[PDB]
Amino acid sequence: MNPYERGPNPTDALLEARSGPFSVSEENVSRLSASGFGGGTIYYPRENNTYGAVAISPGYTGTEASIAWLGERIASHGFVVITIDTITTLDQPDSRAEQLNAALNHMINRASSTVRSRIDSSRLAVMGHAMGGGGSLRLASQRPDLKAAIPLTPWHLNKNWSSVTVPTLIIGADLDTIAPVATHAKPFYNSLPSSISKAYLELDGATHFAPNIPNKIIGKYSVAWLKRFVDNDTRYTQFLCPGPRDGLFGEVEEYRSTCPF
Repeated sequence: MNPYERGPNPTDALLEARSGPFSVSEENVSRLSASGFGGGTIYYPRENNTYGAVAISPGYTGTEASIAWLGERIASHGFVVITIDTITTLDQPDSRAEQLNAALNHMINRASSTVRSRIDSSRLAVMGHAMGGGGSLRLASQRPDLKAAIPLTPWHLNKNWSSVTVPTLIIGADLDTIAPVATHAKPFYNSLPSSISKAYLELDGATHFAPNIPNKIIGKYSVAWLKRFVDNDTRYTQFLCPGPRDGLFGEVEEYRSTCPF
């Protein structure tokens, strides 16, 4: 009925697993093949179909290796995902925004036919870690046609994101000393309009480095957000609404959403 649906009916166990049901192959994007970003890796499902497409940016001083596990894991649930390097490791968030955009266009227009034929260019998403998450917010702001945005422990000097109407899941970490949730992630979530689809999930016992370490919470709710908004897959509403519990015996420090979507 929903022809964007891919994979079997979900459970906590399948969403928390290290790998989804799709086997994954990779396309290397060399620095000189890439226009407007530093190259990276495209993870894509071997099974021929069309899928939504995600661009992910690392943070200050980092490269694609620090978010590789995430590109693999998300692709293994039926998405085409690029993990980018930036032009320099020191690029600022609003520069990372522009480079994420360039990576979306690379996947759609300049990659091999193998990749291009597997992308529904109308269903795109953006993610990023730390300054990359800042880049996520800016691009989401600039491209309200994107289907989802997921800033992970995001970092940005601009705290006002009321121009964002893309469905946005911000993931904060309670022990993050580099982008403390009080001065970044929460003000980001709070300034996003109350009228859009958004959610704030704060990890419990997690540093700035948590998105760089295979993490079953991040993987589960990142895929669920993408399934729900890139594929319009309502089989995944159950994980977002009411969402993870932040109370007694809960899995999360804090979860806040505009459920129902």
